[PDB]
Amino acid sequence: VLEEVIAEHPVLLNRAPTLHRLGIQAFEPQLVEGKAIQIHPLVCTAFN
Amino acid sequence: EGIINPPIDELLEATDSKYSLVIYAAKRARQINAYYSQLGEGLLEYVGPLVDTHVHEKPLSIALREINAGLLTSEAI
Amino acid sequence: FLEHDDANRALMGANMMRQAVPLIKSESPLVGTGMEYRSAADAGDVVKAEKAGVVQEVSADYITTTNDDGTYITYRLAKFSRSNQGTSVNQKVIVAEGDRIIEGQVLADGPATENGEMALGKNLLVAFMPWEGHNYEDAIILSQRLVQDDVLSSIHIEEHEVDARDTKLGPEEITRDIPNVSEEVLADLDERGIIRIGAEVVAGDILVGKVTPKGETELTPEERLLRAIFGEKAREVRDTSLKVPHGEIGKVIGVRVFDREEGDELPPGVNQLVRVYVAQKRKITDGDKLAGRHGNKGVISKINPIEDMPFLEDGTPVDIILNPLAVPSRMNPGQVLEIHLGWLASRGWDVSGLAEEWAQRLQVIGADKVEPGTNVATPVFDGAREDELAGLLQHTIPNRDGERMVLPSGKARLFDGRSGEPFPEPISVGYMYIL
Amino acid sequence: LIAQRPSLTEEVVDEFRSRFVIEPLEPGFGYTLGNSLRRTLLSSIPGAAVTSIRIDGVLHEFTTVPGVKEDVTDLILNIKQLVVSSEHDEPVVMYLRKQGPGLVTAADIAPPAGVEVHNPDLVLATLNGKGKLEMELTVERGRGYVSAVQNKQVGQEIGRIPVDSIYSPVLKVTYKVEATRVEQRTDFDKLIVDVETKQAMRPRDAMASAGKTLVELFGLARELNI
Amino acid sequence: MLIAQRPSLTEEVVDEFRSRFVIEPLEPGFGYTLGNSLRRTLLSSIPGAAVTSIRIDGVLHEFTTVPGVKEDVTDLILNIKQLVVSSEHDEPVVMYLRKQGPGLVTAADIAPPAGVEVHNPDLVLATLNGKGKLEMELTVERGRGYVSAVQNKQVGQEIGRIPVDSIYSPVLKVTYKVEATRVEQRTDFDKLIVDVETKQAMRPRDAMASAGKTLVELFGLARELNIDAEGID
Amino acid sequence: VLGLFFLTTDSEGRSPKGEGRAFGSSAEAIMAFDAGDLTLQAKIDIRFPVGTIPPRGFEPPAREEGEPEWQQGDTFTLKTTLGRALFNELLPEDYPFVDYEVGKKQLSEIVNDLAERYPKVIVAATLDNLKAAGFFWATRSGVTVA
Repeated sequence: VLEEVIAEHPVLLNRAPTLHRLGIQAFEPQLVEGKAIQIHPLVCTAFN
Repeated sequence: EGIINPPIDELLEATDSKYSLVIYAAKRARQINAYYSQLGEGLLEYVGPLVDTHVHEKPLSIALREINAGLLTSEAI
Repeated sequence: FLEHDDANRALMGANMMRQAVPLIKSESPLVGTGMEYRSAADAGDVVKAEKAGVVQEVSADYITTTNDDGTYITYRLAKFSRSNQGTSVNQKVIVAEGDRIIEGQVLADGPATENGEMALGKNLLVAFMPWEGHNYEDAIILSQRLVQDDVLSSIHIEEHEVDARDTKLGPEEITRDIPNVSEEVLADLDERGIIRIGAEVVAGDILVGKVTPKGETELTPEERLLRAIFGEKAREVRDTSLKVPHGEIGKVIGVRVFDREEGDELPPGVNQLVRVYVAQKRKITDGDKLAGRHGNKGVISKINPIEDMPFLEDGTPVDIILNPLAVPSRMNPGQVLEIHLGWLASRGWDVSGLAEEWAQRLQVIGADKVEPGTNVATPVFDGAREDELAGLLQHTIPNRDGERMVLPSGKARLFDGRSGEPFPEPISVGYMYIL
Repeated sequence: LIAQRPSLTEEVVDEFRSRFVIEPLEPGFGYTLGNSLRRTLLSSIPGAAVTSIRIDGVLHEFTTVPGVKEDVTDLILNIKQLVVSSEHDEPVVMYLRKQGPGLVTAADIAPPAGVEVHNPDLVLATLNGKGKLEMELTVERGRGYVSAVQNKQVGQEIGRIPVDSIYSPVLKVTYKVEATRVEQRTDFDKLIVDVETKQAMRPRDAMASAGKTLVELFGLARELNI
Repeated sequence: MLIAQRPSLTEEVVDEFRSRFVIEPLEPGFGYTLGNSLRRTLLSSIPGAAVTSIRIDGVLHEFTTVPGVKEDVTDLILNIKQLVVSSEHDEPVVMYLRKQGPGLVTAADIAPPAGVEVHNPDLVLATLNGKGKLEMELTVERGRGYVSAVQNKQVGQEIGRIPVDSIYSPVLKVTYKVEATRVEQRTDFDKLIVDVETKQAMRPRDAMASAGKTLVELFGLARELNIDAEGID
Repeated sequence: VLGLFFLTTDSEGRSPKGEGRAFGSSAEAIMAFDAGDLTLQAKIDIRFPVGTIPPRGFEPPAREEGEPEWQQGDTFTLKTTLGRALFNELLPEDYPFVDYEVGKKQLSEIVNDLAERYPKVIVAATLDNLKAAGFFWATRSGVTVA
């Protein structure tokens, strides 16, 4: 049910310093094993 | 089948602004959610999804689909 | 190879190394400063002998030693007792039955130690190459071999306790008859309301049962009606029992109970106190921070199967990949020297009558004929010179069939495990100590 | 233009290591073949391994069995590298029992009919004169690796303790290529794969099972079309 | 022990020559074995026919110019190697093309010999200004996979003749990508997507059928070591 | 960016074996590369089917014919490297060809150009393709330290 429901529901990822307005960025959630947030390396540098 | 599935530029040119688009889509999504939660009163003023709908859905996706199709219109008071 | 690292990266490497947790089976670094033995023995975790005698009874719990004078002393080794930060302090036993001992010699190994030598981590086979982006921005890729073979796994013992305190309304009871509960929840509880030893627990499980003496209950109309329908008596005693914190797993290992009425002394008010030890074996997983010695650190990004690892000409899959983009910019080229020297340590070397300057230096030092696998020591400022490494790489022992898998340059042939096709150029490879 | 079908030839370099050569492969074809064969040979082979054990007077893996210098967790580690061969598709119990001082070894472990240990020389632990070791082990058959977390299936039996299990009996594989002597521009390469395996099974049968898996996969691929 | 969900090859067509194939959930880690072996064999093992040398009237190997044609020699070599031919003689076969007058000489105007078929008469080979004077003979030979051009002394035998690169493989390219899928609450399932782009001569699905068979034989070559069973279906 | 720099770079990056030849299409060039005769860094003549926009500076030059020709959107051979062809194939078809070493500054330039002249979705898809190709070719690049 969780995999069914998260779809089409944005989530705002956010890093602590949030220097510039690109610190907070919405994303499509997605279930994934492990216990660590997977993120896309393209948007990593925006967070610094 | 994704958040970016409805492209944005057509919506921008349809509504001519960006914040106007989000507020307008939000009003429509509120209406369709409230309609799906009618559960029997059948108020005449309410209107359901104009475009086809899945068995499970998020109302905002439907609202955005309606805007992209363009049949929906808005008029400021 | 400290001298080669920038001061900043040395700072990070030395500050990091005060956090490495002990592992199930600690191994001394293949390459490391010769001072680790003193750093191990001087600390008070290792259990050394105060007499020169013959061991008489060697065992897991305790070891008995006997001096020529006649005095018998039995060292009691701690076993899986929680530390301040919540990690095991398991101690191994190294001495055989009848071995002769000398004063101060190390009898029992400690957490993160090996034969009395320091061991804060294991030594993995590292190869420097970007790999599909899973090790982008310094992050780490390691085999499933480390998960499979228990190479990087650490015990963790958590301890949380409750008190049966006497309040104004009445005393709290540590009991099995918890109110307003199902039957199967209190399945592994002991007679007085204590979880049995060894009962694997999960989030929400009941550890020790406790019930409030009483509360002034004014039943609501809905509760009154429901109780009337189902004929259940809502009782003054209310459940407040300790439960496993959310997101926690483990096998209980030991429970302690302190009772007021018994001779044991407790603070005022608390009639009874109960502490439970939940111990688990955390395996190296995604997100679990990993790092080397020279301030190179990263989170695991993915744990490939052993097959997908780019393997060597003789099939040995590289246990861990590391971004090379790090080492130039961060100005810690010590780790490359460390990798090469570790590769040299793993495969021994023979140097006799070579009549070379480096050969003469090694012959006079005495480190000329070294067998495979023996640890090698490079003091923090008298470390191996680069000429020595070059020559030793030229003269490594043939590992199989008569060929050395590493080229003179210090790089080797890497066959990509996934596409299969050999990587276009040789790749640096060796042994690095990862914590 | 020339048609030459692949042909396999075998040679043995050790009682558990063998080299297999396939000469008429197309150019640039040996490497991919060897890699596919290797990945499968490592991934999926039927084998047997210990999947849980039981100790008298012990309720978890953390404590220590009196009389043996090795703590239970070290015994789990040493058992994990025990290698067995099990013909029974269902779990099979094994009983280990030792009294007095000595080296308890896999050799002593009682084999049920049809379950065979293959590394008797391996040492499990050491007992003093006063010590006592008494163990029940469950041997299963499977492939790949399965962690202890999913092996746990009995809850009431507190004495039982699971262990992660490694079924695959292959140790490593190495493929090389060369050039054929036959005189054309294509320069057909001769794949040579050396397989070294644990004492569980001969490499011949190991790669036989690998070939079975791969040929079934590609038969599924081919048949479903046309 | 049985695979949880048996695979099943499926097809998706976007053009009569371009195709995509999907493999349903597969055992974890097997997505690259099958995918890369398919890429290599489907590119290489399948046999076919393509040119191996060309000969233009009244030109030398060093003389890169051809009289009577606006176009040069090199683009002509490109266009001829582009052309696809099915041959089954199993020995070198020569194909003639003689056209004069201005116009456009195309693959349609080519006259093929017996038992050799030109699939694509649409391609335009040369453009003629004034009198065409075009006379040219080429050699088709059946081959396997791919081979780079080499000198067989045909230039010494006849100065006009020159070598050319040949595409024996009927398929042009194979791009295989593996992604993850979630099945029975587990994400350890690998879906393989193989995009095959093939020339108009052969239909790609039959191409992979042949490729699959060549691999079935090649890996069944290992059965002779011993008969063994593995959980399947 | 290291991968893409490796994908698009001049000669001398290796021993440019199989340099100075003409190939019918990027597909046959990839075949030759797979066979190992060609190497990724080498100047060669590459054709382009219709729909390939040519380099912005290629627009004045064209083929030689007595009849009008429109090379802005039809076939054209070109002296480039297979890697440059792959990089351009990553970019959207409407985008003019890029034949120079890409590095980082030029990557920023072309990314800004895409962001300006193209819709957002195309930009996202192109960035994803650039990411994938860059990681793949950084892996194959064999950058190390020793």
